[PDB]
Amino acid sequence: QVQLVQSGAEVKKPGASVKLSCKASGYTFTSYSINWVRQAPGQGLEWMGWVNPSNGVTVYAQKFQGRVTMTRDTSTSTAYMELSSLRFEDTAVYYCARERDQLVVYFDHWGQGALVTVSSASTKGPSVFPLAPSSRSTSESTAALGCLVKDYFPEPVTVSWNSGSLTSGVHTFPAVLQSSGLYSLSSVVTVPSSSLGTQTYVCNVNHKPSNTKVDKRVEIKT
Amino acid sequence: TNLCPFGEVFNATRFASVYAWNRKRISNCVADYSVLYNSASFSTFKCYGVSPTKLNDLCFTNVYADSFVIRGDEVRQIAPGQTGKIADYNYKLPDDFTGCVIAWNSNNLDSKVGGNYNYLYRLFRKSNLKPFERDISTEIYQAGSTPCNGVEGFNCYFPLQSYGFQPTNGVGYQPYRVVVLSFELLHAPATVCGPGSH
Amino acid sequence: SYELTQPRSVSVSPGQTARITCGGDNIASKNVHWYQQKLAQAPVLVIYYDSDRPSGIPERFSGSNSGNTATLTISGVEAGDEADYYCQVWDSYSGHHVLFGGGTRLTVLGQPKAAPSVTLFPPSSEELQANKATLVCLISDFYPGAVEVAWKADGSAVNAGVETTKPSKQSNNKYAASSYLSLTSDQWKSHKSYSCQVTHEGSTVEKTVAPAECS
Ligand SMILES: *[C@@H]1O[C@H](CO)[C@@H](O)[C@H](O)[C@H]1NC(C)=O
Repeated sequence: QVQLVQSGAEVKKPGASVKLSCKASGYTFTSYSINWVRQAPGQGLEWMGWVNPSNGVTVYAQKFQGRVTMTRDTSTSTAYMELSSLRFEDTAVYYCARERDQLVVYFDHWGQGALVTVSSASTKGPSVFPLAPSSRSTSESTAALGCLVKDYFPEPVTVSWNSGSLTSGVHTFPAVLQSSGLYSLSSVVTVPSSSLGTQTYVCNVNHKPSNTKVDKRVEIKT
Repeated sequence: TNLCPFGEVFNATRFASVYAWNRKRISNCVADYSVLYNSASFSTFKCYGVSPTKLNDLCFTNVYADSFVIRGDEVRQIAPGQTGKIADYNYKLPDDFTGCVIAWNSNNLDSKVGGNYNYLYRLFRKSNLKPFERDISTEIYQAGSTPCNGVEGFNCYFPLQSYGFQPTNGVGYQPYRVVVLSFELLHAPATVCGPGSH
Repeated sequence: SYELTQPRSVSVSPGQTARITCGGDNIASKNVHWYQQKLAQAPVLVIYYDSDRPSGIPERFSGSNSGNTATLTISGVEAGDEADYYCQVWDSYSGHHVLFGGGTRLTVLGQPKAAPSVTLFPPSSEELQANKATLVCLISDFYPGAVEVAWKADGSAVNAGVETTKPSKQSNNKYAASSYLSLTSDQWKSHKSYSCQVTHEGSTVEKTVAPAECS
């Protein structure tokens, strides 16, 4: 049926303006209104407003009005929402949802949400280091290896192996906040030792707020 | 086994502004319509297409309850084919409405001394409302030919008005609570039934 | 403005019947809907018009609404269903508001007691050239939280540069965590060998690495 694809999790400084996109697939774009809902970390859901793709009617909540601007683009079947005069308490995950019913408001499908964090700037890309399989991994039938991202700004970061192809036996761990105030995490994969040399494993790391893509090839150190 | 929650719709303590009327879908229960007209307290109880007392012998795929508040003189605009401020711009009934309209004076509740200006109603719109259509937008109306580059200004007006509900008001302007019950039969099994459907 | 009342959290044994309430003044007058937000993901609609399920939602989900409470009932709950649940209504009464609830943290005290899987990784050569040395200790698929982790240099307890994440579930509905030990490139080679020691439910397992490997 229906999907709502959002924009990247931009991350900006206080007082700035951040604009997010949301494109709908499958259904007649103008038939259903598009609502925006944000989520403060570890807290509940806040309704932000909605915009009607049919006519461009924009309705906002009392709190965010005067800062939020919702717009539509039917030629691309895409809505957008713009939030200006950001403060720290605006650090939240912003989803777009489809208003199935106009009289009784309720939401069919949701965007995956984009994380907008408002802190004292200093966005950084990650440090990427490979983890070669050990000699106790080559003795096992299944060896273990992976990538390690280090000291990037508190952000979302994505690690996919062979650009989202190898998935069986991969664990991507929670990002840890070092005492330095930087995030770091590790992405591990268990692969049979019979294919350590035959197959090449490359991990792709992507950090949208810093706009950094890294393709790191994991070797076995001779 | 659970009967339809009409008691909590009328006896509800809070009602919505007419341009922001609330609709609830009633399904999967037995509605005892008698208790409505047994409560012979309503100033308006008018049924179209369906006999109120025989409603208890009726079955529907879905019922819809629309709740809001208006000033009593405007009550008569809650009817099919009616024309006026509320009918054109707030809440429009189709010319084939099969259902009931119930209203009762709530001056003691929704008229607070010094005014209860919370309850609003729409004043303009670019087109008259389609049946069962709700509009709660707040775009600044353009009566003037020139485009409204101004939130407020000459020929650019804020399109909402406040009901000045005060306890000493005229009765014609006293607040009245309004419920519209519409009966929709759909090509699917009925879900709301009267008690006498046996 | 008018607002919805949800409990903090409700916890049940597997296969029991979980009930999450939603409180509001004559909340029966409006239609409520329930959304499941699984752990750290996009939310998805489970219940709409107070009873109906979207095609795909299992039948053990069932809603109701009357008086001052709407209730979501999940019969035969499993560990997968463990998530957050939000009841949302439309309230144009209070100035065009789409009102949500405070959420509720459903929790299943899962019977499985899973012993953890732990892998230790010495710092890579490339990191060493960056004048850093970090040891990575990865633990996964353990059901009770593994509160006890430790690092030992040459069999001596060390806490210099130890970071450890809060245990967190995974797709397995079991718990995972990670611990990083920070060291300069010197001390990594100087000490005989380092070890990550992990205890859980009173059971201890450790993994040891040494810098002399493939050097
Ligand atoms: C609620 O509706 C009316 C008016 O509030 C009240 O008299 C009655 O006790 C309740 N039950 C019904 C008729 O729905």
